[PDB]
Amino acid sequence: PQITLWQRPLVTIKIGGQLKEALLDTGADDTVLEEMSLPGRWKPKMIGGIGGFIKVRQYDQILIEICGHKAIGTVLVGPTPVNIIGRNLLTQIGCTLNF
Amino acid sequence: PQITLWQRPLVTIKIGGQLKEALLDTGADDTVLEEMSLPGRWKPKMIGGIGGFIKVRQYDQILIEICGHKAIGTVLVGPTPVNIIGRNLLTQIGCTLNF
Ligand SMILES: CC(C)=CCN([C@H]1CNC[C@@H]1N(CC=C(C)C)S(=O)(=O)c1ccc(C(N)=O)cc1)S(=O)(=O)c1ccc(C(N)=O)cc1
Ligand SMILES: [Cl-]
Ligand SMILES: [Cl-]
Repeated sequence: PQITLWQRPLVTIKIGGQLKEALLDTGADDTVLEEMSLPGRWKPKMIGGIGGFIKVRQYDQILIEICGHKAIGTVLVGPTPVNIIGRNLLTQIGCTLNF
Repeated sequence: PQITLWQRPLVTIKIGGQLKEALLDTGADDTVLEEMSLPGRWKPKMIGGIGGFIKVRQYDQILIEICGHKAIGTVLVGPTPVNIIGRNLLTQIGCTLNF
């Protein structure tokens, strides 16, 4: 699809069998979701914004479907202001910016 | 043009004819610029991201040229390490997300 930016580009994702709403964020290197349990191994990671770093859990090689497109990759879980799909998975579904 | 997401979508912008690097950020509602001395009055504002909130100066009706496309609107000035072009101006240049 083509998605315009007059509103927040929020789309439905499916992860762990659950549907969630997440923001397509080309400003985000990584994908960060609110607290949830995911199967398999994880490790602690720090990621940061303009005024400091936060702790998240890193889960690798996770299946996630974004607006119907499949991705398998790293998902961070932690206290994010909103579920964010960042470039690690935007690249997987073939997303570009166009004008 | 088409902006890939293999790397951060950094492009050249112009403000006052001065050229700067900026990130095209579909996760940002508004545009956030590195500290610079814009003239005139501004309004205090707080914006939040992972980590928390930072104080910025809001300037209205500011012209920014984005790869040759002139947008005019609100910009927020603060200690960011990188200029961020948000939806408020991305919409004006006809920018979309496509996959
Ligand atoms: C990329 C950058 C450095 C800054 C741009 N900002 C976020 C928009 N895209 C990215 C950036 N962030 C997301 C926050 C929101 C969508 C509310 S964030 O917290 O810095 C972040 C940092 C790291 C990652 C990562 N490792 O993947 C993910 C995200 S922001 O926090 O200044 C910002 C906040 C608010 C506004 C607004 N209200 O108008 C506008 C901008
Ligand atoms: Cl990944
Ligand atoms: Cl505006």
